[PDB]
Amino acid sequence: IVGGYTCGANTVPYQVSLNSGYHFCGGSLINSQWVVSAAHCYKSGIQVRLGEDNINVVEGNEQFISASKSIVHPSYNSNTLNNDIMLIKLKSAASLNSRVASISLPTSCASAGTQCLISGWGNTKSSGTSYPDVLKCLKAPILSDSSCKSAYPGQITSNMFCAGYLEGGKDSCQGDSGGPVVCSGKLQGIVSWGSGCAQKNKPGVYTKVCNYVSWIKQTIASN
Ligand SMILES: NC(=[NH2+])c1ccc2nc(-c3ccccc3O)[nH]c2c1
Ligand SMILES: [Ca+2]
Ligand SMILES: [Zn+2]
Repeated sequence: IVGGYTCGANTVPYQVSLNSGYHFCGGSLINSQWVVSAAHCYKSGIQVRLGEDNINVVEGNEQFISASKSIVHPSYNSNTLNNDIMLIKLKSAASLNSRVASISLPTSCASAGTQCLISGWGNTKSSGTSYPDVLKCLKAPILSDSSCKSAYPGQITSNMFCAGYLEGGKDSCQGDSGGPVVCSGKLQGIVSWGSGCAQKNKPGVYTKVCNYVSWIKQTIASN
């Protein structure tokens, strides 16, 4: 997260860290055995780390659970990043409490102007790499589709939306990939892509979760 602030320990209880010997992506806990992340975060050997604040220190509240299976959306296109969503089933259920909680899936899509909270342990530099020890937060608004499409002509599908600032300086970045964009307590987006990070006129692009609610429910119901 570039230009964000320290969330505060466990203030984002649905945030998870996907780890393979280091933190490589974020995700959101949507129930005690399933996490939603981005398809471009796929790899084998994933350990999901819940209740984290400092990812380099065991401070208490952490629960480390291995992923039993990862389900990349069948129509995921790694070249356009269309359908950039993945579901991870945990080997055992997480113990939910005030520090580890699930976030609700939306019933309707959010409108341009809705203010959302994006969080993660991704890079904090737009120029350079600095990855933080504790979770970073950023409040950002969903932009209009005309603004999004004007910034990324021909690259925005109906399964994406832009959120952020056009002046630059505040954005999610690599490492934040797969993490949550929560608006009015509903998970509306997944950190997906953008041209660099926090560059002017190049807002972040997010997977539009409202378009996948039935796919998520059906998939979870059959696995
Ligand atoms: N600016 C942004 N909002 C953004 C967010 C997530 C990203 N994840 C990447 C990314 C780029 C190349 C290879 C792996 C990545 O996870 N770039 C990103 C950019
Ligand atoms: Ca920790
Ligand atoms: Zn990424």
